[PDB]
Amino acid sequence: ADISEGKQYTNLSKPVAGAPQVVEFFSFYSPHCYQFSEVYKVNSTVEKNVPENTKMARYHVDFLGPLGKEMTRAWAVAIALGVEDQVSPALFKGIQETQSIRSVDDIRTTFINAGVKAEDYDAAINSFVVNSLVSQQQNAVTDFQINGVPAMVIDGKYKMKNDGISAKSPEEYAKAYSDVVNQLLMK
Repeated sequence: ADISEGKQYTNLSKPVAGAPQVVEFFSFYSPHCYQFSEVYKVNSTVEKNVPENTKMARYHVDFLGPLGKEMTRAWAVAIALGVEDQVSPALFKGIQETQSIRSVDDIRTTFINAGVKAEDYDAAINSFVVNSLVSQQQNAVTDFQINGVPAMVIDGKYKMKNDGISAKSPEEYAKAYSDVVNQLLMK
């Protein structure tokens, strides 16, 4: 049960100070992120089983997809309006399944169809709060040296290896992944 550097996780070369304890990086364009988030519920298993009071964060990355940057801004609006759970399925579906989200306008329509008030979306998208959530995400991707998604970094020091989990099923995988995050947190 004892984890090893290079096996289940790796050390960031340049550790990040003042970082949230668990930072998730994802893309609405990524098949593996879709599976993690929506099919096999890996990140939700991690979130539900960390210690009480663990400081967590979930950021979108710019580097996949035609609308990478724009979707990072939309994710900031989701965080700002508190509608993450509300809109995430529709966004994954629209980007990857029906492939019907192809402009900034489609992104907006997806929020609206998912029950987000148009007036709130339109105000949020140009707010200081959202401006800063955008730079926060972009800067984190750089500072944490994120090259691929999904990716989870613990205490600004340790990066999960998605190919390094010991598991024979999705159910075992979710639990083991969580077990590793928790062991990393106890370092």
